[PDB]
Amino acid sequence: SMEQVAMELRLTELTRLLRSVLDQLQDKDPARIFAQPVSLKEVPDYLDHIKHPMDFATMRKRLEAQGYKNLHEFEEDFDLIIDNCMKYNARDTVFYRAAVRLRDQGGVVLRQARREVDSIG
Ligand SMILES: CNC(=O)c1cc2cccnc2s1
Repeated sequence: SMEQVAMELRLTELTRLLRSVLDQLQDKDPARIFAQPVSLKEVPDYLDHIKHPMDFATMRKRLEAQGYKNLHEFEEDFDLIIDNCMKYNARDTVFYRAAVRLRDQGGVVLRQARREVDSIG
């Protein structure tokens, strides 16, 4: 149907917008602390603490599979990256502090993304 194609075009475009957001958010992590899953080889007990791990590579995988249906689902995953890190790591660590900075600097990007999604539809 022509309708299904139109939906696919929108989802493709949402994916295009979300890819730009993802790139902008990952740019705020030059230390690449959040680039990859927390290694279960280095942190064997990680899953005893964190029940839903997340990272930018995992987000990117879901993104290119067009697995984000709206901005809210994308934001939930971003929030997981930050919130997991701020629970697993203590307040006076490079890890916790990086998450705080990512959350603060990411808010600006996400603020405009929300306006743009509504605006463009
Ligand atoms: C977002 N990253 C993290 O939360 C952590 C990474 C590592 C690496 C070695 C030991 N502990 C940790 S905790």
